Amino acid sequence: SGAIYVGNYRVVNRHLATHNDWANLVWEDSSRDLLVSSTTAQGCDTIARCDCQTGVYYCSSRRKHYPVSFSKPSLIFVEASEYYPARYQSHLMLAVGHSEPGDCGGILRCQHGVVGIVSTGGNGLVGFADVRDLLWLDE
Ligand SMILES: NC(=O)[C@H]1CCCN(C(=O)C2(c3ccnn3C(F)(F)F)CC2)C1
Ligand SMILES: [Zn+2]
Repeated sequence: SGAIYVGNYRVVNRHLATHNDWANLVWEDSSRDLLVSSTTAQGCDTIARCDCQTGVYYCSSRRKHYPVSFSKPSLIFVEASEYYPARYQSHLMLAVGHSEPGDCGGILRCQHGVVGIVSTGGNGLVGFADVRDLLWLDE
Protein backbone atom coordinates (compact mmCIF):
# COMPACT_ATOMS: atom_id res chain seq x y z
CA SER A 1 0.00 0.00 0.00
CA GLY A 2 1.00 3.68 -0.24
CA ALA A 3 0.20 6.98 -1.89
CA ILE A 4 1.74 10.25 -3.11
CA TYR A 5 0.29 13.32 -1.34
CA VAL A 6 0.93 16.42 -3.52
CA GLY A 7 -1.12 19.60 -3.08
CA ASN A 8 -4.76 18.58 -2.59
CA TYR A 9 -4.27 15.31 -4.48
CA ARG A 10 -3.81 11.69 -3.38
CA VAL A 11 -2.16 9.44 -6.06
CA VAL A 12 -2.71 5.69 -5.55
CA ASN A 13 -2.57 2.47 -7.57
CA ARG A 14 -5.99 2.25 -9.30
CA HIS A 15 -6.28 -1.40 -8.19
CA LEU A 16 -5.94 -0.36 -4.49
CA ALA A 17 -8.29 2.69 -4.63
CA THR A 18 -10.84 2.87 -1.79
CA HIS A 19 -14.57 3.78 -1.97
CA ASN A 20 -13.61 7.25 -0.63
CA ASP A 21 -11.11 7.61 -3.50
CA TRP A 22 -13.81 6.75 -6.12
CA ALA A 23 -16.31 9.11 -4.38
CA ASN A 24 -13.74 12.03 -4.60
CA LEU A 25 -12.29 11.12 -8.00
CA VAL A 26 -10.16 13.56 -9.99
CA TRP A 27 -8.70 11.21 -12.70
CA GLU A 28 -8.12 7.51 -13.32
CA ASP A 29 -6.44 5.44 -16.06
CA SER A 30 -6.59 1.63 -16.01
CA SER A 31 -3.84 1.31 -18.67
CA ARG A 32 -1.44 3.10 -16.26
CA ASP A 33 -2.76 1.57 -12.96
CA LEU A 34 -3.23 5.11 -11.57
CA LEU A 35 -6.05 6.94 -9.77
CA VAL A 36 -6.03 10.42 -8.24
CA SER A 37 -8.55 11.60 -5.63
CA SER A 38 -9.00 14.98 -3.89
CA THR A 39 -7.91 15.63 -0.27
CA THR A 40 -8.99 18.10 2.41
CA ALA A 41 -5.44 18.59 3.78
CA GLN A 42 -2.40 19.73 1.71
CA GLY A 43 0.34 17.15 1.15
CA CYS A 44 4.13 17.42 1.40
CA ASP A 45 5.42 15.39 -1.53
CA THR A 46 6.89 17.23 -4.58
CA ILE A 47 6.80 15.68 -8.09
CA ALA A 48 10.06 15.31 -10.08
CA ARG A 49 10.08 17.00 -13.51
CA CYS A 50 13.08 15.30 -15.21
CA ASP A 51 14.37 12.27 -17.21
CA CYS A 52 16.37 10.58 -14.34
CA GLN A 53 16.92 6.83 -14.72
CA THR A 54 18.42 6.36 -11.22
CA GLY A 55 16.59 6.76 -7.91
CA VAL A 56 15.52 5.05 -4.68
CA TYR A 57 12.33 3.13 -3.95
CA TYR A 58 10.59 1.92 -0.79
CA CYS A 59 9.99 -1.86 -0.46
CA SER A 60 7.49 -2.58 2.34
CA SER A 61 8.17 -6.38 2.23
CA ARG A 62 11.77 -5.61 3.29
CA ARG A 63 11.24 -2.34 5.31
CA LYS A 64 14.02 -0.93 3.11
CA HIS A 65 14.73 1.77 0.57
CA TYR A 66 16.81 0.49 -2.36
CA PRO A 67 18.80 2.45 -4.93
CA VAL A 68 17.89 1.36 -8.48
CA SER A 69 18.51 2.04 -12.16
CA PHE A 70 15.19 2.02 -14.07
CA SER A 71 14.05 2.08 -17.69
CA LYS A 72 12.26 4.99 -19.40
CA PRO A 73 8.42 4.98 -19.21
CA SER A 74 7.20 2.49 -21.81
CA LEU A 75 4.39 0.13 -22.91
CA ILE A 76 5.22 -3.20 -21.22
CA PHE A 77 3.29 -6.52 -21.13
CA VAL A 78 2.06 -7.41 -17.61
CA GLU A 79 0.99 -10.95 -16.79
CA ALA A 80 -2.47 -11.71 -15.55
CA SER A 81 -3.22 -11.40 -11.87
CA GLU A 82 -6.34 -10.85 -9.65
CA TYR A 83 -6.30 -7.13 -10.78
CA TYR A 84 -5.67 -7.16 -14.52
CA PRO A 85 -6.31 -9.30 -17.73
CA ALA A 86 -2.79 -10.06 -19.01
CA ARG A 87 -2.14 -6.82 -20.92
CA TYR A 88 -0.02 -3.74 -21.94
CA GLN A 89 0.52 -1.26 -19.11
CA SER A 90 1.57 2.09 -20.30
CA HIS A 91 4.00 4.62 -18.74
CA LEU A 92 5.69 1.77 -16.81
CA MET A 93 9.42 1.70 -15.82
CA LEU A 94 11.26 -1.52 -14.81
CA ALA A 95 14.16 -2.11 -12.45
CA VAL A 96 15.86 -5.12 -10.83
CA GLY A 97 14.54 -5.36 -7.27
CA HIS A 98 12.29 -7.00 -4.90
CA SER A 99 8.50 -6.45 -5.28
CA GLU A 100 5.85 -8.92 -3.94
CA PRO A 101 2.20 -8.51 -3.32
CA GLY A 102 1.86 -5.83 -0.64
CA ASP A 103 4.52 -3.55 -2.20
CA CYS A 104 2.45 -1.47 -4.61
CA GLY A 105 2.24 2.15 -3.59
CA GLY A 106 5.84 2.46 -2.42
CA ILE A 107 7.46 5.66 -3.74
CA LEU A 108 10.29 5.82 -6.27
CA ARG A 109 12.19 9.17 -5.94
CA CYS A 110 15.17 10.88 -7.51
CA GLN A 111 17.12 14.05 -6.69
CA HIS A 112 14.22 16.15 -8.11
CA GLY A 113 11.35 14.60 -6.13
CA VAL A 114 8.76 11.77 -6.54
CA VAL A 115 9.06 9.89 -9.85
CA GLY A 116 6.31 7.25 -9.42
CA ILE A 117 4.91 4.37 -7.35
CA VAL A 118 5.43 0.59 -7.32
CA SER A 119 2.82 -1.04 -9.67
CA THR A 120 4.42 -4.46 -10.62
CA GLY A 121 6.77 -7.16 -9.26
CA GLY A 122 8.04 -10.75 -9.48
CA ASN A 123 11.17 -12.34 -10.84
CA GLY A 124 13.54 -9.95 -9.10
CA LEU A 125 11.78 -7.23 -11.09
CA VAL A 126 9.92 -4.16 -9.88
CA GLY A 127 7.77 -1.98 -12.14
CA PHE A 128 6.99 1.71 -11.45
CA ALA A 129 4.00 3.74 -12.67
CA ASP A 130 5.51 7.07 -13.76
CA VAL A 131 3.83 10.36 -12.71
CA ARG A 132 6.40 12.89 -14.06
CA ASP A 133 4.30 13.71 -17.16
CA LEU A 134 1.19 14.61 -15.03
CA LEU A 135 1.95 18.35 -14.88
CA TRP A 136 -1.49 19.20 -13.49
CA LEU A 137 -0.54 17.56 -10.14
CA ASP A 138 1.45 20.84 -9.43
CA GLU A 139 -1.56 23.20 -9.72
N1 LIG B 1 -0.02 -3.04 -12.32
C1 LIG B 1 -0.34 -4.31 -12.51
O1 LIG B 1 -0.93 -4.71 -13.51
C2 LIG B 1 -0.06 -5.24 -11.33
C3 LIG B 1 -1.38 -5.72 -10.69
C4 LIG B 1 -1.14 -6.88 -9.73
C5 LIG B 1 -0.32 -7.94 -10.42
N2 LIG B 1 0.98 -7.42 -10.84
C6 LIG B 1 2.15 -7.89 -10.38
O2 LIG B 1 3.23 -7.58 -10.84
C7 LIG B 1 2.16 -8.97 -9.28
C8 LIG B 1 1.42 -8.69 -8.09
C9 LIG B 1 0.30 -9.34 -7.61
C10 LIG B 1 0.01 -8.71 -6.41
N3 LIG B 1 0.86 -7.73 -6.12
N4 LIG B 1 1.74 -7.73 -7.18
C11 LIG B 1 2.94 -6.82 -7.20
F1 LIG B 1 2.79 -5.84 -8.08
F2 LIG B 1 3.14 -6.27 -6.04
F3 LIG B 1 4.02 -7.48 -7.53
C12 LIG B 1 3.45 -9.79 -9.22
C13 LIG B 1 2.23 -10.41 -9.79
C14 LIG B 1 0.81 -6.38 -11.86
ZN1 LIG C 1 15.15 13.44 -11.40
